Amino acid sequence: STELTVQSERAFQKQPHIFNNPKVKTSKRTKRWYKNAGLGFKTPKTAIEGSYIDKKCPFTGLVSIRGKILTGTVVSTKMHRTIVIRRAYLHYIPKYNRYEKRHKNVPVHVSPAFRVQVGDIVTVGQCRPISKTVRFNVVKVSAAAGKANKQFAKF
Amino acid sequence: PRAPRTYSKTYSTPKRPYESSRLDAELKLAGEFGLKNKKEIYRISFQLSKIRRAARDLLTRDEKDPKRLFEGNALIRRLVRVGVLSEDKKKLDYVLALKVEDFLERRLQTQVYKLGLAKSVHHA
Amino acid sequence: GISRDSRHKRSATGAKRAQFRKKRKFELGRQPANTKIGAKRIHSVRTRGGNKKYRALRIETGNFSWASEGISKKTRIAGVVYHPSNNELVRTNTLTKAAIVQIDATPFRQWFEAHYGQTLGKKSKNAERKWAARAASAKIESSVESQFSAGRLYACISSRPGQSGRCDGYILEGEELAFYLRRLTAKK
Amino acid sequence: ARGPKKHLKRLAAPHHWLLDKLSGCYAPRPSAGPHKLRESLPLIVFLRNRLKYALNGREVKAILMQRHVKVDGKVRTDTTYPAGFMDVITLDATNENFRLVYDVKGRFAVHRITDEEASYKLGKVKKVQLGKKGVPYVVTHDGRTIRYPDPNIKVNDTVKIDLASGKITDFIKFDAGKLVYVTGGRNLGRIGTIVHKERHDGGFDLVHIKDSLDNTFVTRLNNVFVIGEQGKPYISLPKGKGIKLSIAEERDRRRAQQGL
RNA sequence: GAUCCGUAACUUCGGGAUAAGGAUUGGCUCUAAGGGUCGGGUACGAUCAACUUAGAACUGGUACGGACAAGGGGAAUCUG
RNA sequence: UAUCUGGUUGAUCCUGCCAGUAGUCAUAUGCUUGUCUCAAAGAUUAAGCCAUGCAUGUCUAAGUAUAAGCAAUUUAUACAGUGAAACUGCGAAUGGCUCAUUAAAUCAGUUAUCGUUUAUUUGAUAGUUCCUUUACUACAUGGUAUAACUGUGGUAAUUCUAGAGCUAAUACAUGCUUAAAAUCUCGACCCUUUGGAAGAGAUGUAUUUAUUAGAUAAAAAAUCAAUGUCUUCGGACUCUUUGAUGAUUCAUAAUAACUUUUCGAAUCGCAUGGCCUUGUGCUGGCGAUGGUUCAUUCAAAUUUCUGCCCUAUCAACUUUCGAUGGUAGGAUAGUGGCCUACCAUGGUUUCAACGGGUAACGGGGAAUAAGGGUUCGAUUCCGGAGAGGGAGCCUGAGAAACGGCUACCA
RNA sequence: GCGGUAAUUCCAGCUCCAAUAGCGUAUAUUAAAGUUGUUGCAGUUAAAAAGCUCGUAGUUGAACUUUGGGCCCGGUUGGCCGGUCGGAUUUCCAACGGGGCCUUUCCUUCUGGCUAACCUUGAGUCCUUGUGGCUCUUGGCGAACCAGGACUUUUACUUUGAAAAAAUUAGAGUGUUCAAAGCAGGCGUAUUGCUCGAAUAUAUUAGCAUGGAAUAAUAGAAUAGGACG
RNA sequence: ACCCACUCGGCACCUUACGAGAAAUCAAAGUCUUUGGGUUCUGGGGGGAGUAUGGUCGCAAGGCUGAAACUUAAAGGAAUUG
RNA sequence: GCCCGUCGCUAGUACCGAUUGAAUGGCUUAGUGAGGCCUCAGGAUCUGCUUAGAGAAGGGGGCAACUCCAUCUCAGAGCGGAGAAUUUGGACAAACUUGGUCAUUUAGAGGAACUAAAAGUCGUAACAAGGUUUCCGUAGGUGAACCUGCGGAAGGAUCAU
Ligand SMILES: [Mg+2]
Ligand SMILES: [Mg+2]
Ligand SMILES: [Mg+2]
Ligand SMILES: [Mg+2]
Ligand SMILES: [Mg+2]
Ligand SMILES: [Mg+2]
Ligand SMILES: [Mg+2]
Ligand SMILES: [Mg+2]
Ligand SMILES: [Mg+2]
Ligand SMILES: [Mg+2]
Ligand SMILES: [Mg+2]
Ligand SMILES: [Mg+2]
Ligand SMILES: [Mg+2]
Ligand SMILES: [Mg+2]
Ligand SMILES: [Mg+2]
Ligand SMILES: [Mg+2]
Ligand SMILES: [Mg+2]
Ligand SMILES: [Mg+2]
Ligand SMILES: [Mg+2]
Ligand SMILES: [Mg+2]
Ligand SMILES: [Mg+2]
Ligand SMILES: [Mg+2]
Ligand SMILES: [Mg+2]
Ligand SMILES: [Mg+2]
Ligand SMILES: [Mg+2]
Ligand SMILES: [Mg+2]
Ligand SMILES: [Mg+2]
Ligand SMILES: [Mg+2]
Ligand SMILES: [Mg+2]
Ligand SMILES: [Mg+2]
Ligand SMILES: [Mg+2]
Ligand SMILES: [Mg+2]
Ligand SMILES: [Mg+2]
Ligand SMILES: [Mg+2]
Ligand SMILES: [Mg+2]
Ligand SMILES: [Mg+2]
Ligand SMILES: [Mg+2]
Ligand SMILES: [Mg+2]
Ligand SMILES: [Mg+2]
Ligand SMILES: [Mg+2]
Ligand SMILES: [Mg+2]
Ligand SMILES: [Mg+2]
Ligand SMILES: [Mg+2]
Ligand SMILES: [Mg+2]
Ligand SMILES: [Mg+2]
Ligand SMILES: [Mg+2]
Ligand SMILES: [Mg+2]
Ligand SMILES: [Mg+2]
Ligand SMILES: [Mg+2]
Repeated sequence: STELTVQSERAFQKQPHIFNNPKVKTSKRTKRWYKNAGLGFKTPKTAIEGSYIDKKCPFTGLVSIRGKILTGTVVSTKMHRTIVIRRAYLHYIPKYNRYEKRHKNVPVHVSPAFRVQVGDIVTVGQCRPISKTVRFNVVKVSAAAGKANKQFAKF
Repeated sequence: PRAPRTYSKTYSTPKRPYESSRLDAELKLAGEFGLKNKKEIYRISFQLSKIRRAARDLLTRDEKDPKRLFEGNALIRRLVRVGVLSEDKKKLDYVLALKVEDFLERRLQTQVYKLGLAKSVHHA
Repeated sequence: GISRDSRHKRSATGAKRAQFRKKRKFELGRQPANTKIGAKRIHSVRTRGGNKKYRALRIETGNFSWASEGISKKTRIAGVVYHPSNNELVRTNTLTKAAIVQIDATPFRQWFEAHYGQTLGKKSKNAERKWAARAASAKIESSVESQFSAGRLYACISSRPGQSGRCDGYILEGEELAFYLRRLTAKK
Repeated sequence: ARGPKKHLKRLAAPHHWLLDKLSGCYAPRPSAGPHKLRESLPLIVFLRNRLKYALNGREVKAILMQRHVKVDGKVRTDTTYPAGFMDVITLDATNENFRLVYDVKGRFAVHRITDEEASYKLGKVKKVQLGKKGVPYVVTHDGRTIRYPDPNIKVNDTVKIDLASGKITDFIKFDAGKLVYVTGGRNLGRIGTIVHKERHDGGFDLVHIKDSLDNTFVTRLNNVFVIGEQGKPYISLPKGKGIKLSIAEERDRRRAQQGL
């Protein structure tokens, strides 16, 4: 989430061990570090262009993606820098030889290299435990607005 | 802490307890081959019953199926070996048929008498 | 003892969870070093599988490195002026990581005026060459240089004293120094 | 459960040992060593259940303590010592040598070898890293760590070893069309030359295999062991050469020779 | 006393209720929130004047509505 | 291995249950009981209570022998055979037993550690330790303080022990050491250039911090600040070195320092031999126990995906006193509201949350045979949990241990 | 349902039946039960359609978008023959499957590495009057997958396969004297060893991997804020 | 306005019954052991009993939701003859 | 013939119910708070390092001057280590007292159902136009079945002007 203010915290936010020498005058004023997550996921430009900090970011941060890669549709963006997704699926009951609708909600971190709104399908991938609940990180967006600009005014 | 010693029971018992026809049919078989038990008939019917089951299931499979050919021939060759199954009908549509006496006829009880040596099933 | 398990602590649904098993030695926590300043006192602690940890209480000196200057010195730790986690750490001059301290500057001055032949604030033949080959880049920085007058320098603690028994850090510079300078006066 | 388990119950014992259900409760627990528990063959099984040299387990200690048996060149007094795949077992009395090598059924076979072949072995490098002081090392499947290997040597490449010294005398790259021994899966013991490999970034690379009956099959890369070039192994193969006849074929063969 | 927590049967739904049952309260030293007024072309600046409420340290022979002031409570029967 | 039969009526056809019938790795009980093999067995109720005995100890040529022990022979006047006691080391965290708790827990299949610890086995791995660096540091080897024992004792009573006197180490506590080379900082001087120099100190590994290298998405240029190698003194730099992964601040290395300074053999058994300048000089065979770092193996701890019985006469639940997320810290072996501070208002639910019940440990499986199903699994294997009930902790690689301790309750 | 004075049901004697080293009883569970019904129930009058309509959750939901035709390659059964000393492969035939092409036809895609295959042909030919046949390098196949870049509408279903403890189950082999079992054993020169074994199947939801593109969803381009260059 | 023929959608009757049902009967109660168009609701021998209890609605009367123990071999439906 | 209810006897089951009734089990407020662990102190005794004296020893190498290393022994002094009893403050937290809550049980005068049940007493409600057709809903009333009013149904005793 973020939304500016950058240095807004009590502690000074910085990327660890990335050092910008004040004696040497540079043009970007801050040396920025980033990596490529792997599994062919594009590291979004906003991560490289961005000023944000987020030590929990898969592109700019200290975590790493390994294990399960899952998708789900976004059912809540309320908590700052983290979302909740619903993953539907059909569960097979053999005796009746049919299925039933089931779902799980999976809490997952979202870097502010992404702008997410409710309804977007999103791809996530597994994490070291980030928080009490969140075990996953948002690694790509498969939707955009779900046709928001198509809601516009009278012709 | 030892591996369980496995076991199985060798007989089955008829549901209808009193069936005058089955009873008569049973006694004769005993009175012929010289058996002390209805169980000695019950046992054979159970052995025969599992054989027919195996046979039945094999038949539902497609002809020349790898499992069917392998296991089918084994069943046949086992049955033929002991002398229940005729050499002429080797193809297991007759093992599906068979019947009890074909098994009874092969007991050492009977062979010792059929060959003389006894001149009674009971002396046998 | 202190237990680090999640088996207490209601589930994400909010449900209350029954007690399963008992406190295991391996989910154990321990009490804070709450390490303070002066008169070195260190107590080792026996951790999992041999493996000493050094719990500091009362440290008077640490190893502080000037980053842009590519050196490190051992200096007295004067005090704790700022902490982001808790203010009581500052009130009580408690040493933990990320704490903002004030240290010495006399060791850092000595090396500088020896290395650059300059003397912040306000004869040998070989040395003269070195100093002349140097400077032009002796320009230091405003906010960092004006601090030597005080004979005290702002620095951040980068180590974990209740863990390693070391209190170590780096002189504050640039943007980061700016940040804490603002915080200091805008509350003071 | 409070610490390392020191016992092994029968029926919890790996099946390729071919131990019998009764006549006991426990089975020997393989000691820590060069090979993993479930994939090893303790000396007590080999000197008793395989070679029938001893009757009691107590006699297997008797044989061992006299320094008869030796593994890969050293003496190995451990009763439960975990001897694995590729290892060399040598009786100087009886003048016999052995290399532990798999069946077609996925069992360790009694396999006699020459005197000179018993002076070397093969191992698969499970990793290659950069050690302290900048010295690169390789680690093989039996736990050997060998300093200063060839730079061209990479993971999964098999390696020929001196055994009288820790040195590598040659290596074989993992390439399309190299002879391969399958260790793992239900294809364990088959020998197939490597048709082609599937990548699958993120885990478990598949490896396609064909013996020569011109039969095909697949296992995970981890379970593939390169033993050589097509038709030419670097070690002597056991009879049957990992062809895996069908149940019918075996039945035919076994009943093909009935002649007394 | 006051602040905070917590409060049953029953009921004409208005009550019962300060139900019952609990914690806290000095001194001193700090922090934060809450306002007025004037000039702005057709974001903020400058100045002055008020005890309230919450939070935090320190401190004492564990005391603090320190005198004064200030409801005992609960379950029933008869009866208006 | 796809079967029905008796009972409502005066008779009739239905509906429908009751009864019959057959099996049970299903218990009990009654009567009867000759042979072979096979062999479960205080689960159910009371994870109720326990007399007594036993169930955990352990020595190789190879840590410690002045037994005032035995044996004596056999080279042994330091020791040398055998060996009580005791010290040291290691084990007692395995095994065995039970099924009380436990309902998204455990458990199963499937995952993750780029999120950690690991005695041991196995394979690797250590020339650096002192000091202003000629009158020097024990290295041919530095220090005591204790058991057993001897002797004096206490108590009704225990695997209770006190005072006094001895003596060991692979216990305790100290502490020397070894090649060459190169790179770094200083710099006495001398002389002005384009500048170069004698010799002084620093540099094992580990610890803590900061900085740097660890390229590769296909190719070329100018300039600033430093400053490298080669001069055919305008100048050139030509070949220029690169490990792994899907992915890293990875492995690994370099710079400035840091440390009540980790480790770097004061150990043991067999043999005793070479080699001359005859010093008991200087060398030297096999293998034992150690020892730091890495790997391996035996493990462990957390961990992804999906899957539980009855219940709405449980519809809302979660933040009291963390509920859901953010930042920083603390703590842990380590991730993480695991804890704290600050901030925010989140998290779950008719696709059944939350609550309740379970005469509930989960699983491999068991019984019943047209099929679909139904019912069961305390119990030979696997996993978990416990040791009368709670909590706490010492030892250690590993225990929140109970045939360990401490406290409260019974 | 028997017994109230000739009791085919009681108490016995006699005789008879069923199972038999075993047989009865009690309790539970399963089959019989299509009396829990997915397969597979019943609801006018036997037990059972809410007084009525609206309506969210749930379940369910019309038709239509590459079909048709042509060419090629090589598999496995079965026939009529057998060439051969029980099994063999060619050509003749059907039959049922697999792959790849051209028909206006993305197969993600460029930049090389690779090529197995012919539009090739460079010579001719073992040999049946010759397109029956393959060795054979100099113009001319992409996809068969390597690896680097640049990007990709989402699912369900089905196929094959990897990964998969043993015991139990199904089941092959083997004459524990039989059998339940066990995983043994079987041959000799039985005086100094020879030797076959210790199979196979199931393992279903989920996860992984691969083939398919019917069936059933999902997304797209209408204020053009579209598509390619 | 009325007559005749057609056609949608109505309320109903008549005759049949291929078909269905235990029958009475039924153009649905048919197209069901040759058992699957979609979907909602209820019943599972008779009593006990629409009772006890809790919840909830109501001014009240009462409505909605709604058990068990125990008892019992029948209760019941359609049709035939008396 | 069948058949309904009150009333009366025997036996059994569950219900309501003064006792602000009783018991077990799981959580838990508030108050009290053991113990080990961490921590501020403590210092029985028992030594280290350093400084100086007095009495002897051993020599780096000299004719007198000159001088190092280790080790033992008593007046006295500067700056640290171990360490028992004790003890500050903490987290962890058994347990005790008094309450609350949930679940599973449970006594009770008396009240009031049902059944065994077929019969006994009183009547005749139903079954035939059951002798006032029956039945539903609602309401009021009566020893008991039941009667009566308003509106329904035919399952009526009418498929019909
Ligand atoms: Mg938030
Ligand atoms: Mg503390
Ligand atoms: Mg062992
Ligand atoms: Mg009151
Ligand atoms: Mg106060
Ligand atoms: Mg103000
Ligand atoms: Mg009165
Ligand atoms: Mg009055
Ligand atoms: Mg009757
Ligand atoms: Mg009758
Ligand atoms: Mg009559
Ligand atoms: Mg029955
Ligand atoms: Mg018990
Ligand atoms: Mg038991
Ligand atoms: Mg007990
Ligand atoms: Mg002696
Ligand atoms: Mg155990
Ligand atoms: Mg001492
Ligand atoms: Mg590289
Ligand atoms: Mg000598
Ligand atoms: Mg509701
Ligand atoms: Mg946080
Ligand atoms: Mg809130
Ligand atoms: Mg529910
Ligand atoms: Mg239980
Ligand atoms: Mg179990
Ligand atoms: Mg169960
Ligand atoms: Mg039990
Ligand atoms: Mg308790
Ligand atoms: Mg305990
Ligand atoms: Mg015990
Ligand atoms: Mg124990
Ligand atoms: Mg009579
Ligand atoms: Mg009689
Ligand atoms: Mg029977
Ligand atoms: Mg079906
Ligand atoms: Mg029915
Ligand atoms: Mg009726
Ligand atoms: Mg009805
Ligand atoms: Mg209706
Ligand atoms: Mg409704
Ligand atoms: Mg459709
Ligand atoms: Mg499959
Ligand atoms: Mg008719
Ligand atoms: Mg009382
Ligand atoms: Mg009742
Ligand atoms: Mg009448
Ligand atoms: Mg009358
Ligand atoms: Mg009447």
